[PDB]
Amino acid sequence: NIKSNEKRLRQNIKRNLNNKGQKTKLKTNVKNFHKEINLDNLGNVYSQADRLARKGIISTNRARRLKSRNVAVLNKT
Amino acid sequence: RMGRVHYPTYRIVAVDSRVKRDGKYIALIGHLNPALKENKCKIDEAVALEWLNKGAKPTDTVRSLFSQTGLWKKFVESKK
Amino acid sequence: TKADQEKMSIALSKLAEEDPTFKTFTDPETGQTIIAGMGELHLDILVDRMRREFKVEVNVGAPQVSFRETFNKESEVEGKYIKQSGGRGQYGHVKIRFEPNKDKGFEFVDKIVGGRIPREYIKPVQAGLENAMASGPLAGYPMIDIKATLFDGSFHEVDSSEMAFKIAASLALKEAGKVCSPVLLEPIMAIEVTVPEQYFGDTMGDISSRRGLIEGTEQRDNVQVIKAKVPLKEMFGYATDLRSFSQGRGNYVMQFSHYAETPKSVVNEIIA
Amino acid sequence: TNGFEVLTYIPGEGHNLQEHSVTLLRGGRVKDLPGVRYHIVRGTLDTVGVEKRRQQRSAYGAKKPKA
Amino acid sequence: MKYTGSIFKRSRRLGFSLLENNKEFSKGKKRKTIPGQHGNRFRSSTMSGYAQQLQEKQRMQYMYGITDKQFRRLFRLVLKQRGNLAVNLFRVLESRLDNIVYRMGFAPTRRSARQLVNHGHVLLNDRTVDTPSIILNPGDKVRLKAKTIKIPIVKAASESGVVSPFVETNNKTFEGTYVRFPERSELPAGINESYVVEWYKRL
RNA sequence: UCUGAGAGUUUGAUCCUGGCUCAGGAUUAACGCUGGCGGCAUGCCUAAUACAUGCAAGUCGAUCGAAAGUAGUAAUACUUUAGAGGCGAACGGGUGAGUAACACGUAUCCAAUCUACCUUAUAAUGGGGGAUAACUAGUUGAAAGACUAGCUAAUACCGCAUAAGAACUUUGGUUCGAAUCAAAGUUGAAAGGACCUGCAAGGGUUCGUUAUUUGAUGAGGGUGCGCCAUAUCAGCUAGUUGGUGGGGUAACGGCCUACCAAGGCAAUGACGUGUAGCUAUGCUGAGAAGUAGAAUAGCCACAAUGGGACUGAGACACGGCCCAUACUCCUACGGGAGGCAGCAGUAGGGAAUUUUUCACAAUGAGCGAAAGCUUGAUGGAGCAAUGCCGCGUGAACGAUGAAGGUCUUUAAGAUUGUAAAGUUCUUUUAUUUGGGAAGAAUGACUUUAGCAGGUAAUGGCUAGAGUUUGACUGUACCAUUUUGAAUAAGUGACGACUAACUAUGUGCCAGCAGUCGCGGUAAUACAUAGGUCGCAAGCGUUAUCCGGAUUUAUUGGGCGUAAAGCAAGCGCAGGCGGAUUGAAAAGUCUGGUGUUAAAGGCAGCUGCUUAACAGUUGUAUGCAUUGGAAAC
Repeated sequence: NIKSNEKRLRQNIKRNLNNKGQKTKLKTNVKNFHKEINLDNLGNVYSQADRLARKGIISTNRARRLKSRNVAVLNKT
Repeated sequence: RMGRVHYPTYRIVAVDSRVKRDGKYIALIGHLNPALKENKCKIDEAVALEWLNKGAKPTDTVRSLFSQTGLWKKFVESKK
Repeated sequence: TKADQEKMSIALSKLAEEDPTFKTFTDPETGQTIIAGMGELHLDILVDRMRREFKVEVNVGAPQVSFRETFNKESEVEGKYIKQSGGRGQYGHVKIRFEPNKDKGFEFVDKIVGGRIPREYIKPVQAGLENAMASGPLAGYPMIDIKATLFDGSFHEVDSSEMAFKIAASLALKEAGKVCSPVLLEPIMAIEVTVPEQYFGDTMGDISSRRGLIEGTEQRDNVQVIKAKVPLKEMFGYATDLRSFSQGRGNYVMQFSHYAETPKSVVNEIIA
Repeated sequence: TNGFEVLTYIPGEGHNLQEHSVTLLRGGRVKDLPGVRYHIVRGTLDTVGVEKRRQQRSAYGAKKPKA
Repeated sequence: MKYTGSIFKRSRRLGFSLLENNKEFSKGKKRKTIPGQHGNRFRSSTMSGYAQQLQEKQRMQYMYGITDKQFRRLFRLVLKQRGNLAVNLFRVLESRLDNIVYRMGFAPTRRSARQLVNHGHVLLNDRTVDTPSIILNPGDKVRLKAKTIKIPIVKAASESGVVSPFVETNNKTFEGTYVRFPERSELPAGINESYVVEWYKRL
């Protein structure tokens, strides 16, 4: 029948918690940038989100879209 | 196998290792009859090069047969 | 229920195929399951193994059996067939004195000396009586080995279709048959019971209550194997009565003796 | 067992049908009665046949011609 | 029937014979009327084109000991190639093994040839043959499996028969060779083959 | 070379309109009688109803700690998995209830899409920290287990730094709604394992990690045309319609949201209702076409019912997760366990469609370097006259017709019938004795020699020999292999429709039948007897679609009296239209190109003793681009 499905049943939960943590810090950086627009916040967002885009949590397409939408308001000054 | 019971058949067919037997594929390279083996096989000798040049290496059970025909010698020229 | 009977038959064929401990009989009287039991517990096991597994609702019935018939020798009957039908003339006038016999079987007697009826019209209506000897005038009880003597008859020269003859044959036979007040003929059997001659009182009393002839014993020089004349109409309950009276120590065997004349206490039960 | 309930004609010499019997119904037509377009094919779960008819034995279910 | 076991009745009803004539040897009356008992003045009840077409069909089929469904199969294979199919049907029918076996003078009757072949008494192309349903090809021989060459019937009937002009044989070694296709004007026949062609409407 | 069969029936008779049946093939087929044999093919059409039990996808120790064993004071060589971690479980396998709609089929575009793993080259494989399972300990219990503290390891996790190239924004090259190419700012990489040469030195070799660059693969997305019926379904619709800003999807988009604005589709049939898996195709027809969409193959659909979400490149997942609902099972009643429309199998239904089977030998898949392991995919076996096909129940001599039936009913004679009695020959099959192959030279393993960027070597590739893998099978086949015709016939009809006739019984009765209709004292039409014919190991019986059938007529029909011209008229839209010239060519005609899968129809060839079959060689309408022709 099946012998190792519970392995994946318990494997993903901790990985999912880690990915939730990464997503939460990403959203925190995005909110910090949204509070006021300046170069340092965008650089922090880059440095803390490119690592997330490296791995399989958020695809690079969404990362590119997010940074383009941020640099738009950055250039709207 | 395909064909007839106690008289098997397997066409040498270009396909990628994704689906089952007798389904979607790309090209029809040829055929081999194991019911009478005398070092002979239906091979186009040209299209198989195109099949090999786009990945999707053939079934593992035909490597000796292709070496007998003389396809590996001209295929390994890329890695030379 | 009929579907209940169908699924019961389907289950009992398999049960007989799997556990041979009883037989099954189906007679053309009305359609009844004559089953082989060992007390009431056997049939309780039957119904339990049927309803708990096959999901069947069923209620057992009472033993239903028939009796033969023989009525008084009449004098004359008046069979008339009057109707304008069939695209022609339909007629028939039959007068038969009907005589039952117990020596031989059926035989037809022609007392039409003057030839007022054609010979070619006799053989069918003969068969009509032979086709009416299966159903009497009361309920259809078997009329067996009865003689017919056509005393008088008349027909129409260009009319009186042949079938009407036999059609009339059952008609008049009913009317006088109602008057004849027939007496029954019960199947009398012999019961051989081996007994250690220590519980014979209950057995003998039950046999006497079952309308039998007992005035002593006949022993096989060490054990008494009594033979008793019995009517079939009450022996079914008598089976378990004897079983319980002797604590199941004495069994018997059933054999077909013959058919014997019935008393009035049987014929008063012929109809409701 | 389905919804509609219909008439049928009994073929063969004699019959074995008194009442309340399960049997096999087959398509057909008889040109003597109104609306009777069914045949009770003999040699079924309950009804027996015209034991004799050796000329026609596929219908009127009967055994082989007598040895 | 593949093995009727009674051919004289068919011969008397049809007035024909597989051989020239040997089915009337005066063992009693020699009557060319129909067998059975139906009156010697009656002929039939329906004599339309259907009746004669069927009569010729049965004649041709029972002259070869073949079943009707295999005949229809043969007709279906005949429809593959085209030409003069009227004589082509005869040519293909004669290509059956037992037909040429008689044409070789091996055995007088196709039934005897079938009995010989089925029991494994014939060799062809170094393979044992047990059926006469072989489509013979031009340029093929037939051996006799010399173990079974000791059959008295074939030895006696080798010389006392007639050899067809489209076949050859070295009867001394009892091996024959197919030369060419048979012809209508060289074999004894008077069958209206057009009736045979028209009758079968399955195709 | 190829493309079309009729007949019967309403009337005293005849013609005509019109209807019905028979003469034809066939299946996911059944029933009754039977009954040798092989190959091939096929086997829930109904209840997407429940389902007992076992089996249905696992793998990696040459990834890691922990734990046992064989022998060895210790180191160790090997087999294992409870666990962590990695890959794969998203495939393969079935089932057709919903879905009448870009779902399918078809040609296409993604200036809107990801593509791990396979192919190509390349920047490279730097350095630390903290972790937790198993285990140890304590409660609870019948196990079940769970809960609570302690210790550990990596290719698990999280940081530190370096980047060709990428990503992001400014400047300049640059395009048939967007994209090329330069300089700059910004920013993000990991992880080792096995082996060899070396005393250590380092280096190399194999797997593999990370950023790339390549194609290919697979999936997604919208449109053209085609693709059931119904008018006894007239209006349907409100995220419905559109602009702006934001969010979000893998990307594009009322996909979602805030404001604003009010159409879209329809009589050319929306919308509602009924039915339905679509396609290649099976069958029939010469064809236009009709019918059903069983195997088989592609697509979507669902996985007890309905909602969600995590996981991972790939799911909202046939046998992952949560919940609700219905159902069901166990329990020492504390609480748990479950979904055969996977394979057989059971219940029920139905008239009805298989054994609770042997192995991965061939193929594929997953992992692994490999010895290899799992494979209810698969290859087989078996049942099932379910179909197709070959194949038998012998063959040759042998009467004025053996006996006898039957008939002639009147005998004289015919018939059964060369069939038999009898003679000869022979053993497919049968029974016995032996030999007994192919399907597999496929993959590795080991010894040889060579090749390659290369070295001191070891590893990858090719050539050679040996080891072996066969469930099937005591198969096939054959053999002074024994015996002997021996072990092997049915089923329908016999008035005409359409082939073959007589007697007896039966008296509008029993009874027949697809049609005409027979039977009221002679039935060729009932029952039966003899004989005969039509098929055949099958024969007939009913149901389905087709042909017959121009009986829905484009092919290929009509509207005076047989059904049918509206009661007449005005007319919207539609359809159809005077002559000459021009232009392009909207169709059409006609080329090239790419697309109409495989299997299948059709033609040739080849091996199955041979046909059945299988394989192969070609062929097949339609679509779009492109150039000609301008008669319509």
